[PDB]
Amino acid sequence: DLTVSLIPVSGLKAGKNAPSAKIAKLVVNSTTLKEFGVRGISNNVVDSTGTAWRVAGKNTGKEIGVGLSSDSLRRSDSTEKWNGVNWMTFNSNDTLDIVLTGPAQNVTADTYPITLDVVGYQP
Amino acid sequence: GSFLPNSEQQKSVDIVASS
Repeated sequence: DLTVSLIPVSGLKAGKNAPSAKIAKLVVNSTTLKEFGVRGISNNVVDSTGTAWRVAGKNTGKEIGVGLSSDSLRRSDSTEKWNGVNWMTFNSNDTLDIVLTGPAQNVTADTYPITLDVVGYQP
Repeated sequence: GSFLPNSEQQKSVDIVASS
């Protein structure tokens, strides 16, 4: 199996943010498995690979756009299919960046839940 | 290659944008 951490990056502020601003770090370790696939989980998945999606604030209901950073996407080993569903795969024993996607976003002060699905893959 | 269904984990955290 895999041991997964999802760690919030500190000192994120409301208002206009930097493009590709870091909001979380995903850590995936295994002693048995060489790779893993990762997808974001939400009501609004905005690309074919579930690597960009939208999350709603708890108190205001406002949406932000979140996903894997460009550099993290580029470190991908492959895009595989599981029951016809696209999963991007990465090397185990590595970390990835979760970021505010696209051009600079104006983030309303709130708490936003971020949920990731991770699975083991053998090439 | 192939996926390992039993190894699948959902994981979530709260991110906070503060004034």
